[PDB]
Amino acid sequence: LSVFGDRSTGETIRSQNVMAAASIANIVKSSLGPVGLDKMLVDDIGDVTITNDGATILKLLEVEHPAAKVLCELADLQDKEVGDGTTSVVIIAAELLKNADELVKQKIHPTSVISGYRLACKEAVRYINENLIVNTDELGRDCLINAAKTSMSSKIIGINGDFFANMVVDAVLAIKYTDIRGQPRYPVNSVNILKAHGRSQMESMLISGYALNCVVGSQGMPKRIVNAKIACLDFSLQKTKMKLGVQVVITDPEKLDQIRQRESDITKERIQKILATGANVILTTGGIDDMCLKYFVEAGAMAVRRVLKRDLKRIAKASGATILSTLANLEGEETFEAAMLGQAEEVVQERICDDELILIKNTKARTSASIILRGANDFMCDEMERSLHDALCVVKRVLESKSVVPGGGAVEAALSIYLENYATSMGSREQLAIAEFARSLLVIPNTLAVNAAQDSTDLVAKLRAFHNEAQVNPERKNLKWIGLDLSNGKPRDNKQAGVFEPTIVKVKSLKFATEAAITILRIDDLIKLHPE
Amino acid sequence: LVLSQNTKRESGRKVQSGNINAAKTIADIIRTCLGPKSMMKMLLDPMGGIVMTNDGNAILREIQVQHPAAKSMIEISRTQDEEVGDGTTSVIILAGEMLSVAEHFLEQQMHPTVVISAYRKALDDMISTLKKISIPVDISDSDMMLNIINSSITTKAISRWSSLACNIALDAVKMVQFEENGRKEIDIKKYARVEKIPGGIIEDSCVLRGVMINKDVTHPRMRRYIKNPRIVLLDSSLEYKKGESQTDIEITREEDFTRILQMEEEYIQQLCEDIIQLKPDVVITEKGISDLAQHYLMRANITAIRRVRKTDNNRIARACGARIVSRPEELREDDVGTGAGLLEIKKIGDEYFTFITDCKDPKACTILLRGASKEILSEVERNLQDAMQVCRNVLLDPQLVPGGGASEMAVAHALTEKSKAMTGVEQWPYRAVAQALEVIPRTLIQNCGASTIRLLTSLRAKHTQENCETWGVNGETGTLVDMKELGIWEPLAVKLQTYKTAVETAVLLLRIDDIVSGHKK
Amino acid sequence: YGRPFLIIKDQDRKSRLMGLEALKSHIMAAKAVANTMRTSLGPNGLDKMMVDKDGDVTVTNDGATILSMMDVDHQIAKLMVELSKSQDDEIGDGTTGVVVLAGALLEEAEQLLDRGIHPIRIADGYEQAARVAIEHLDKISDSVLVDIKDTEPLIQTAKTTLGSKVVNSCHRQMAEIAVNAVLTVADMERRDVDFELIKVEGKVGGRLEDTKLIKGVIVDKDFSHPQMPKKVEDAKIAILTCPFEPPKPKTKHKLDVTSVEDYKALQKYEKEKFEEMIQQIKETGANLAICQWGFDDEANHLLLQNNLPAVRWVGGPEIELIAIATGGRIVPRFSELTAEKLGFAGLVQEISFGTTKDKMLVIEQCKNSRAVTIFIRGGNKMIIEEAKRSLHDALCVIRNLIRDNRVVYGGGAAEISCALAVSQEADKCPTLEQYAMRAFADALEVIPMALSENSGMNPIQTMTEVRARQVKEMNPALGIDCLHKGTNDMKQQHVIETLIGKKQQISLATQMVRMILKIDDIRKPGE
Repeated sequence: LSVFGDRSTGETIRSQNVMAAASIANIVKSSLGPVGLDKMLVDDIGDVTITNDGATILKLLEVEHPAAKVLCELADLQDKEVGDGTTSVVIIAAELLKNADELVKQKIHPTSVISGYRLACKEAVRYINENLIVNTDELGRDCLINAAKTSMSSKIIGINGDFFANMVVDAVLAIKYTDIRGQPRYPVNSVNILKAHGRSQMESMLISGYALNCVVGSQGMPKRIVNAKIACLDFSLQKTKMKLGVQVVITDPEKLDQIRQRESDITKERIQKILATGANVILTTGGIDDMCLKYFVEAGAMAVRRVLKRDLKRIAKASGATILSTLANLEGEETFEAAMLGQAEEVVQERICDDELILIKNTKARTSASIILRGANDFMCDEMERSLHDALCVVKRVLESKSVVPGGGAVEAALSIYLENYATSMGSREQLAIAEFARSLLVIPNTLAVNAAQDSTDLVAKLRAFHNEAQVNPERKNLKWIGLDLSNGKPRDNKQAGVFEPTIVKVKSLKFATEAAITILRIDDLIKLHPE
Repeated sequence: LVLSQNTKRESGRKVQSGNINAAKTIADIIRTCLGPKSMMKMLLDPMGGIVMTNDGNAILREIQVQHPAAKSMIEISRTQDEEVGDGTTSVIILAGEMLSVAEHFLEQQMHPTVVISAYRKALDDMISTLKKISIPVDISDSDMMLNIINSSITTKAISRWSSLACNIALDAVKMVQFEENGRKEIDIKKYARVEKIPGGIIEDSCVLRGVMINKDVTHPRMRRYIKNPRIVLLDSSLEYKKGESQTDIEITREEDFTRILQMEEEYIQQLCEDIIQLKPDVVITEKGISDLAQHYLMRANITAIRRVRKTDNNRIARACGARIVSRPEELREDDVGTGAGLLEIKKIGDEYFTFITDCKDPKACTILLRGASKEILSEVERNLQDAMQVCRNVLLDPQLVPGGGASEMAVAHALTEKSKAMTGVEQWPYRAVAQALEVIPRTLIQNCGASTIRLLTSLRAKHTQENCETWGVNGETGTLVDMKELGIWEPLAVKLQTYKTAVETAVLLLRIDDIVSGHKK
Repeated sequence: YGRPFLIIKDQDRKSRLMGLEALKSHIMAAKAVANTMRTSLGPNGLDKMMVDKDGDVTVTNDGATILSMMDVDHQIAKLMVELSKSQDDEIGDGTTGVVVLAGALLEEAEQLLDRGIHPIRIADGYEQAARVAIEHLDKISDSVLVDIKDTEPLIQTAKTTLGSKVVNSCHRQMAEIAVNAVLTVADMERRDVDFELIKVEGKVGGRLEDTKLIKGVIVDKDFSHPQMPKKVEDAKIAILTCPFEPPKPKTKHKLDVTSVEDYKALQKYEKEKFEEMIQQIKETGANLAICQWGFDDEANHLLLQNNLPAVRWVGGPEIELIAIATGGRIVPRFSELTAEKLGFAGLVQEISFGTTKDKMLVIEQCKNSRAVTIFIRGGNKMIIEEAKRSLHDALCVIRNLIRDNRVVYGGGAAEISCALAVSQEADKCPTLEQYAMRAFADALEVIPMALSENSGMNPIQTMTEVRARQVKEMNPALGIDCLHKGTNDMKQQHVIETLIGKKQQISLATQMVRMILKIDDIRKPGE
């Protein structure tokens, strides 16, 4: 007996949670597969957002029911883990919820359901590693093209994918990085993507270097530098304060002038000391004073203020510059060293969409990559980067994991039967959960087909048969196959079609759905509290 | 209560229809607004003023909407309008009808995605087609530009002022090329300042070899007229400024208070003689002016003006080529205002104006607009704004196209040649775009007021002939007219971005299948 | 998909409770009613006072009345309310505890539910336990069929039935009052008796002892004319319906007088008719007349003019009570009445019962009369009202006894043996109905505990001893020494009760609790 709220128990909330889950599935059931149709949200005041990726969609959507947030929470981790499967993953879990409850919906003991569900998760991944195909023998770029262009489907850019992934693969292959001395890790988000409404994506260009959402400090200052004399300095440039509390009290007036004189000369010589090196390009997250601007033009150099730290951090990495919060030395004096310079063939600010942005070309020290987006509106651009944002992610994982999975949903197509027979292995009551787990798992092709608008069961049954056929006559080198299409509305060899997906996508997915399903199923009662 | 508690949702054909309807609405409210025979529209602003302009973008720029794809289309306008200036006189209108036929296959239960694919396939064929039937041209030949300039403005009210504006546009652009990029110099439309002053006439409005300041002399004695002025651009203020580091003073003997008083005065004097040391004639600052400094500048026979916008300042710097300074002691003779053919300060009528023209090689200048009223002139500059715009684009590309629907028909049958060569389901979408293209000249006839069907059919029938590609329609006669003699000629990139933008809308819109409101965040 | 939808209007305010939580909820409600009633049982019990919506009050011990007056809102309570109403008009008191039997059973029933035990079996076993109870009960039942003319088994039974009521002040008399009343009006040839033959008449005033049954009928009417003499010795009685006025044929009828002589004859007839019936009754030889309807003031005096008192505006039922008690008839006509139809009685006399009031009329009939009235006097209106119901109820059980002349000494001995009789079966029960047995048996145990608690003694120290004696001895005649008499032989204590009373009682209770167990879900409309 609780104030400010009742409670619901048993079937009521049990059923209620299912409705919550299914709704969320129905929220996004139309945004998946090479035929996925993007979603869009009028926010509240017209700042709308078209997007097909659920994690963004889920993140941007207000939610009140708990478990829905869990799925809403769940997807973002996968977003923090994969990037797509947002096409799939949440749909998986609630369906895994859907049939699971149905067994419970009669009497079935949930923890009994969990164990096989636990068994379901471990069984599949083990067999999937028995169904994996490795890419190393395959040409690197090709499957990189494939999975990317596979990832390119269901996106705004799927038509232009060959241009895109080709751009993409070069982008990532140029952002090679040596990790722990035992890994060649490739850092996500390292490449810079800037949105520039206007020309077509055909005209969207990859930057073999770095480009800046920046502009020239001084209209008098030059605009294009064919040289590599490049300095960065976190230290901002203003006529210096006393900077803590250091009061100025005057009893001899005759010196305020020189006091006032030196207040800028400190900055001045620092500039000249910087300029004595011959660095012609300076960048500063901190503010830049016009006095420096004037000398810089008189130095003819290049100055940037107010730049985000991450980019210049990337900048130092590629050009080989040394990031400098200030000038100093291991001895008290503030000196500057040319060795701290970064190098790159040419740095220009250029006007795209009547807007001059600064570019950095071909840093000798470390390869840099940026991608310029050209599109119709801001709406098209910022969504298309998200895909492009996800686009690299899988490639990283593909680069991270020399291992691939064929696309077009063969996975569960294989999975469904293998556990179905394996269901018989247990002999408990649990395999019913397995059968439904596999039965529920069949969700994907159906989701694809309805969005592709064909007879799914017949397709799926055909899919079932071929995979079932793939589980007869163990001479499977001439009987084990994989593949399915929607564009022609018929199965194929996505292995031949190149429709491939990174393994870990499904891997973590089935795990993550398992946990959530484990979470949500165990509930039997909710208690609400009205606010104070 | 489940999902978001008062956030609506919509899905499917209703949604897609809604966008199409919203799309169809967007074009038609403008379909009359294009052509040498176009209309001209006047608008009610939120804030009391009045705007009249034919350029659709501003019209759409002043449009408040709730339907999202409509708001999407709005942004689409300004992007190309930013990008190219005109053709927005057609840009959106092209899009919607493309959509308008695009829906015609939805009830064909055809998945748009494949219909998208043809749209992608269509574009490259268009792009390739246009390049084939583009026309390179010289850039030094001024008169051709003016025709091109006039052609691009023979849609706006400055039609009667074409000759001036064509000169007005041509000269202004011609003198803008920042050559410090080697042979890759760039012009900028942010230095070609436009100045609207009431009174006078279109004919009175003219291009000035330099910049204008809407200010007056700080002191009478300074000449309002000089043959060969020498100029200093003082970014800094000309007067004493507080010690930035919150300094404080404790005097003990009597004289110091007055003494320190003289010291700032001396500091003022200190600055001036540095300036006079370089024998300037002109003192310029974006800041205020010490009258005491102003005293010595008056003593120096050196004219001073204060509190100027930075934007103009650099143009002033760009005008006389000299470079701005904030450090008087560090002033450099390299930044003398040499190259100012004349300094003058005139009276428009209740306002002093600063005349600095006849630079040796001015790269910057402002245009003085003299017309009927600012809103009239505001329309004028918008016609200028595009007028300068395509010209620079021409200076990016020497390739020209016969627009006016002639190229369009050329594209259309080219695709028709493709479509019958392109068997499959996508064929019908492909020919659809070709047929969709045809509406723009159709508009012209509606804008002209002739037999659209008969004209267009004869038009299409005319352009089935391979020998002739320049057959278009005269705006006023509404008759089939080959373009070469008519002279309505267009830069390639203009129509490029047109088609380029046009398709991007559709696919963007074509993917839309659901509605969600109430983000409350 | 997930979005709101309407199945029933006012779906917001359609609340719904299902299953065990609802089950216990009803049990919680049930116990309240039980705890409401526990105090109301037995000679040491204490009765309740109800307040009417129109501001009236009522103090009573008859739980049927208590609940009938009770305004609950919980639905199951109303089921209990009518339940008692069903029991009362079925038997009578025992209602003093009828519901108390149910809920304690329900209270413990939940204990089985707390053991997760499904109601259906719980419905099952208790009924079997119920059948067990009765066949044990009637086996050990005594009988008053074996009795001679039943003068004072009934007196004891009446004495028993009145010890629960505040009229116990002189209840011995009222015990006699009823038994005479019932025996007079009983049809032994039928084993039934209509309560209509009984005329309850209670007028406030005087002492309780002033309550007096009247072998006759009393009339809440005075004399038709004030000068008519208050007493009448002989009882040649006339019973009339046709009021003493010109007859008027109730079909639309009217005369159309025209001439003088037309006026006169009717004017002449007008009086002439009155003399006729005045002659008519006089020739009948009756001594007293009585009319249901009106009189004419004229013939009334003329009726007084011949020393033939009559009564006007007499209510229906009573007139026949007059008729049958007199053995008399009811004639609608003057002509058709003859002396044979005339009523006769021993005495009729109006009574100025009130010190300051108008009066009453009594008929002290002296022959045999299948109808009879009881006159109640006492100090308070509600006290009259309590007496009437108490008196009314005492009649029924004797009527109930008329139907079955086999009874058991009351005082809690009866059912006590049953649970023991029940319990002995519970060992040969087999399964879970085995739990069901002791449950109800344990459930049955409460009634004596109600007694001794109302007796203020240790309930359990009492019954535990009580069982063991009825365990050690085989005599099922040891109840509760309610009035603190060291003898548990309630048979000698004469606290007795009809077999049916308990027999119907618990049997009634079982079926109700069966339904009580039977329901799980409720959808209550929001008010």
